[PDB]
Amino acid sequence: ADSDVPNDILEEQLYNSVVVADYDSAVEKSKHLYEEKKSEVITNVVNKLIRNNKMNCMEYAYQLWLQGSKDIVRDCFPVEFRLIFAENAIKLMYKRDGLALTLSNDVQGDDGRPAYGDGKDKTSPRVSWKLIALWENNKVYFKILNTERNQYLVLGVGTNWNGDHMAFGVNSVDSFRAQWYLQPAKYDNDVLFYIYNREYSKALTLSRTVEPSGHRMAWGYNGRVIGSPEHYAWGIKAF
Repeated sequence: ADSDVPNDILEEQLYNSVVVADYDSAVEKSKHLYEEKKSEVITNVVNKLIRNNKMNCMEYAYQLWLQGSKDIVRDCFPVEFRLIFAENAIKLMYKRDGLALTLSNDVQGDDGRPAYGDGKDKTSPRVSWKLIALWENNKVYFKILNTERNQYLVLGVGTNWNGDHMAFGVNSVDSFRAQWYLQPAKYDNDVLFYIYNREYSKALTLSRTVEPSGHRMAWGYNGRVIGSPEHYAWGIKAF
């Protein structure tokens, strides 16, 4: 009888449940709350996780999605979380510039197609991406597939003077350089995500330098990103 527990208390223990990464328990309490009509408990927990930039939010959503609770992700989480986990075509839009992430037309080096924010285009099939979930080591990571080119996003192994790594599309996952993790954030009314490389733990960002073409190169950033989602974070929209 969850009716007999204050709502504030129900929020807290689900939230604690997620933050300590106890996912069977969070999924179990969630299935029960939803059942008894208490969905706002869940929605409040989700908003708290997003505001506090809680990485465990992603594991939470993904577990809900795998464990027969697609209904919960759909109802208590912003539409982004359904696009991620249903693996729908998305666009990745960099909050600071409003630029859409894409791969270059021309294959440069073994490196594959340099990635960058497109100075103009937010509509062509070049800008469509898929995020493909995997569970390992009690965490959730994603491969980021560019759908037109069928190439995966990665951080090159070399650095520039500042320790930043270029981002490219390549044909092959051999390594953690092709896998990423997400941290949710709230800006204005947006749900935004910091997007981190699994090998280097650096955030995917767009350079401040505009190319002669109007494009800005995509890098893994050597420096602090958190606390600045309008500079470092990505919004996710349906393609």
